[PDB]
Amino acid sequence: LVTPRVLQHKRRRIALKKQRTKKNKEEAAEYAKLLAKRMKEAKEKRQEQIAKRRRLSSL
Amino acid sequence: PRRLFEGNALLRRLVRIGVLDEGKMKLDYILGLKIEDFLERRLQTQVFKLGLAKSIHHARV
Amino acid sequence: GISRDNWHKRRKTGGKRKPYHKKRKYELGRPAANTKIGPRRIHTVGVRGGNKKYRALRLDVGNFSWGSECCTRKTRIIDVVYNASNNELVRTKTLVKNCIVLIDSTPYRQWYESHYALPLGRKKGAKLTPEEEEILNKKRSKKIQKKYDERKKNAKISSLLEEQFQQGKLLACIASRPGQCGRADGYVLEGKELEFYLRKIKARKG
Amino acid sequence: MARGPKKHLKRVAAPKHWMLDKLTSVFAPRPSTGPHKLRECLPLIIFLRNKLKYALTGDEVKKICMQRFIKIDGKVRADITYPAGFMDVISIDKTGENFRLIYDTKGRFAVHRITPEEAKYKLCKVRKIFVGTKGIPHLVTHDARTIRYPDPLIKMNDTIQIDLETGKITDFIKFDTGNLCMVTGGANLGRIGVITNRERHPGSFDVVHVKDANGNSFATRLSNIFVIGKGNKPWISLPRGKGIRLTIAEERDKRLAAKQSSG
RNA sequence: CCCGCCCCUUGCCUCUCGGCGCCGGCCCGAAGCGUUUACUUUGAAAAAAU
RNA sequence: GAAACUGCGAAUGGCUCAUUAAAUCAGUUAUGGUUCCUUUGGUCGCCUACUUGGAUAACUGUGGUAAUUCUAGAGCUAAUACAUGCCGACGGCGCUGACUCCCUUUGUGUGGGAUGCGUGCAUUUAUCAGAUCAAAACCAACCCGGUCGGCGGCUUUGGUGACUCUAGAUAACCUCGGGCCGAUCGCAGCCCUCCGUGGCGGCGACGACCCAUUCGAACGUCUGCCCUAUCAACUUUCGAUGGUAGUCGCCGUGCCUACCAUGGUGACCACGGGUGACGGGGAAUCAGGGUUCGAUUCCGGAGAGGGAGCCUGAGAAACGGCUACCACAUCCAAGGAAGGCAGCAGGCGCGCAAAUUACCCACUC
Repeated sequence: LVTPRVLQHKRRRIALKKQRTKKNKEEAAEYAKLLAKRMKEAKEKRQEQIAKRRRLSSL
Repeated sequence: PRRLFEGNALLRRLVRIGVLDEGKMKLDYILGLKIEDFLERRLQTQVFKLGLAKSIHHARV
Repeated sequence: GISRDNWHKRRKTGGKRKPYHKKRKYELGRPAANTKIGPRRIHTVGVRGGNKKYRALRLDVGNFSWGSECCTRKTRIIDVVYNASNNELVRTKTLVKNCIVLIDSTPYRQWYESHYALPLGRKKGAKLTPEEEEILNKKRSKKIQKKYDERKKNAKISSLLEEQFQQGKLLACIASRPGQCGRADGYVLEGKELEFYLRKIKARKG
Repeated sequence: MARGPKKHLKRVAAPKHWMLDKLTSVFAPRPSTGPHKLRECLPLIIFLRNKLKYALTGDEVKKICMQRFIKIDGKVRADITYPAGFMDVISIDKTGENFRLIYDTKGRFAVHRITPEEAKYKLCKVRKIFVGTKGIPHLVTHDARTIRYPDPLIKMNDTIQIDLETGKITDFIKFDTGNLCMVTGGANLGRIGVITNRERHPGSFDVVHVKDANGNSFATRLSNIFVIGKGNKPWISLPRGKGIRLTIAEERDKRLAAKQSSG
């Protein structure tokens, strides 16, 4: 038999499920920002190789 | 390190009971120790020597 | 009951060793599945650490594949023909890993016809006329040429397959242990493998 | 007896650095299963009645834990044989005190009280990097926490500062020569010194030299090294003696020099 | 009885990638090892009680 | 709040030293060849849902046997026992292409497109990728800087000494009747185009899937052992050694089977026999070198009268679990029933030879 106490637990059951999905969103968002920032460094390595060839030649 | 640390603390203990002088205090003087010096430090001997008794036989009692 | 001990049997010098302990329960042995062809009968056996091992008796279907052109369809498993492990199993129609079996060969034709828009070898030209020519030519026209042209200058299909295809038989190789998995699965033969097992078959029997 | 796992632990095979006696009975506490290795643990009850002497019997410690004044890493634990180990913070909030578990120079877990400010984080070694499903990376630490989405430039034998409440590391060190290290395993224990050199072999272990600022060189296996902060710059408050480690001759000399054994 | 010198001196190079230099150019640490063992010397590594 | 269902444990401890000579065991190494209750940390949205289905115990009442912690028949009623199964959020992704639209007849350059099918993880199979070394010259089709003959500039998950690793892509498979994705419970609050509903929030408790971790477990490497030659050759289809494929098992492996090869070990002591031999940490004596002992408090192993088989469980070939034989021995209304002190005491017997049928969970766990 359903009482008010029962119904709260069923609302809280789904609130947590939704919250869990919301957290996996924000974490991956921030990680993508951070990941894409470094991959500066990737660019830098490529740049460095090109630069090295030119520099070596420079006489 | 074994010879230093051991010898120092050995000789310290021989000096602490006073069967050995600190005018000696070398490991060679350990071997100059003998039976009678121990027996002198016994309580019954020191009762007799520095307190009231009439014989050594009194002092033990 | 039946053991799997390593502490029975000799050592290198021909010496013997003797027990010191009774059989432990991490040494185990439960007799072979001996699965055949027939309707699915499965028994579930609980094993060590928990876990379930399905043992299948009387399989009839396996998911074979033709990975050259990457189609894999569910097909019936007709009979065993060659088993390199033992000869006796072939006579008694018993199925184990690395048998050579026969299949229906049906969905592969349907797949070919629909994708390359060209028929297979046929008995006669009146075979396809009532049905199987009304899906082999279609109202699309609208990729009569645009699609079909690259299917008209690729694909040969190998000879040794095609002569069998007409009979409705193809030679495939069981890959999976049925007694542990609970499933039969495999791949269909091609190339030099298919030449090899043909010769073994032809040597031994007709 | 070997039809399953054992549950008793004796006193006379107990890990020796908990400083137990032997005229109390046969058993000793036994660490229960948890994040730290059994040998490397200090069970809870040994900190609370065989060190600081709040309690006097084991039943008394159970009566403390039940009222939940104890925390470990900001969460509440309530066992009497919780297996806390190196780099955790205990927090009694009914005294306003915070402890840290760190190695003495004689290789045993000391009492190292600390500011509440320091007690909001701990130093965690990286041990494994593991790509899970759907291209997500992971860390794994010696306190066995799985922190998802680490930035990629952190490698193993590095160390990371973890915020007890939220995970999500604040800083990290990248393992190299000229970084300040503590020893955590091996026959050397609690010694502090800069890395100085490393050595690599193909399989079958490898070793890592260490040198301190008092001019002593010693070495230890790779997997007993732990980083504590940048070269000559600890990011933790260290217990007295500073990991230098004296010999016994010099240590004797100090006590008879101040002529002090009470105060 | 730690650097070097007569010919040798921790035998060589080759170099190339990531630091140190000095004024593009040049120099020297780390990388393969000295035919193999034993032997000897140092480290690492080891349950407690006794 | 007795009882009873349900959950968890009884696989720890305790005791003995019979078997056991490369076995056990000790030091050292390996799982990239594997399993793991539990803890800790992550993982937890492709005519019923205001909550689905029907029985069992205690209980009530009636009984049977010489006799048991036996059990029958009848009448009730539960669930985190037992058995079912929807909601929510799929605004996505891929492949067919009814077709349709624009410009160069076409081709091609183009843009859209209904109708369908597929579309989380776990499972099994197949296939693909898992890329970065050292530079240019012209001809054919071509982007951009830029032109009405071509010049300069691009394409790449993570990790180990090493993995057929990890993750990714594609095509399917599905354990059904035997993978997952909550019909569970206790503390304490709110807000309502508003009158107890519709909305939503805290603090817990419980359960479950996978990965990691902890506690281990199991196999494997190298080296180490008491006496005997009045024990010198032994081992093989009743597998001995190896090869190829399979079966079985948690996995590796002649562990097992088929087919095939003809090896393996030894005077550096094999093989066989003996042991008042459990192994080691140790103990007694001793100048140096040794000799003898180790049943017995720690660690490892083996076993519960002798043998064999097996249920339950994450874990047992369990014996204060079960089933049978053999050896013992008890009760009985003679029809049947029941048993295993090398657990603590205690008794008999054996002997040269060994304690109280005591008190108590306060300490230690």
